[PDB]
Amino acid sequence: EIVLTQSPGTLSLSPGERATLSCRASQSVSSSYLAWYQQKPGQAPRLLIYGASSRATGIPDRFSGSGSGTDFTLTISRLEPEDFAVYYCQQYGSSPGTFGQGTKVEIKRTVAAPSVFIFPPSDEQLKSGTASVVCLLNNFYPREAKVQWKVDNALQSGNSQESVTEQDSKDSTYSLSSTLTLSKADYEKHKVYACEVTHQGLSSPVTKSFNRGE
Amino acid sequence: EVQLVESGGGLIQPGGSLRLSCAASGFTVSSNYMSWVRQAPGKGLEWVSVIYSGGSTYYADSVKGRFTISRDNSKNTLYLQMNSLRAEDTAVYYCARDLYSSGGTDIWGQGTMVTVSSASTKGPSVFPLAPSSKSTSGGTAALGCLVKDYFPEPVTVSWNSTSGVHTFPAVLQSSGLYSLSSVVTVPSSSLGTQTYICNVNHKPSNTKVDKRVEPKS
Repeated sequence: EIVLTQSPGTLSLSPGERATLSCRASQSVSSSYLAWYQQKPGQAPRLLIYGASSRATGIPDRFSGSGSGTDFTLTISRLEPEDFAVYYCQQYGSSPGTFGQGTKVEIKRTVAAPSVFIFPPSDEQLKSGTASVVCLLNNFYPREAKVQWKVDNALQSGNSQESVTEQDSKDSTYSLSSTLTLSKADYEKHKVYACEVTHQGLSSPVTKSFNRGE
Repeated sequence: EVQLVESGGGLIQPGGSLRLSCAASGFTVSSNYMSWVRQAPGKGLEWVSVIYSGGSTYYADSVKGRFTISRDNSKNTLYLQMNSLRAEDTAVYYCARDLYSSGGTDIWGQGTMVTVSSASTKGPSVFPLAPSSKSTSGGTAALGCLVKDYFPEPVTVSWNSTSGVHTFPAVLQSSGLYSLSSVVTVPSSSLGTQTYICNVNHKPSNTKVDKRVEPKS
């Protein structure tokens, strides 16, 4: 089968920049029968280009394709913040058609520190025997952030899980949720619950905390 | 408009069978190359099956002999009938119209998640993430719903039946059940006045839960 190798695997660039995505074939692709697709999180792929260089109807002019033989290129001439996605190439010049493994385009922006919020467990949940404490880091960039939980000043380990949103389509920021899960009994035995956040946009780490009962 | 509207999906036990379908508008299934494509969580796109106008069918090696692609011309519908399902078949499945015998796909169905697991469906427990001073930032405040302990994916979350909303990717817990938070940023001046209700729909369990989220001191 024709193997399509996309490069780079990840590409991070700011709005207004030119983005160049490569797709190299292990053997020549006949008749420039190569397509490009954009896939946003949670959505079906969208055809951008077919025939290596033909823009599909309705696709913005910033998207263009070129190539023949074993090397094909998708260009985004001036990136827009809504252009974060995984981009796939596909050859249909030889059977079976095959897809590349995708290039993930991430949109760079200037540094933005998180706003930090904390939510104690609900009374409704505690009646069930478990306590979930949630720390929210809102609207920050870059994506890397360290979140540490402390219960009565004791660093926690193995009892938290994190999730991060997709980038905002307008301002390119992320948000992150960290959930500390404890037994009701353990929760009621301690007083101070704290989320400590380290992030490049902050001049120093920030701690957000509450005392159980409030 | 030219489109494919997909139906089917959900949880199926290993060894079981499951059928997906898609209704076409703006072209005829009988006269096109049509295919099914799948995408395992976090992975790339893989063709599953293709059918030609003249009726020939082709299959990926992984599904040959246990999946069938077919069509109903007079209903303008495409089908995928799957058998002997295994956990490695868990994926989002898309129907597609192909411009060429080997790809070039302009029309895609919206996708449906097929989860192959011996675990039972479980409906989410929905708990409020109540707004307080600890979730307030001057003129805005955050509130949410914790959507905990459900299986399989997906769950849908809406607010008041829209802006400022962040619904986080679900995390798989050690229990094998999924958990998710949905938060919205609202005017801090409305916390006492506006009713905020999260609507959680978990179709596999036919669970629909509205939870009112009220402030705490």
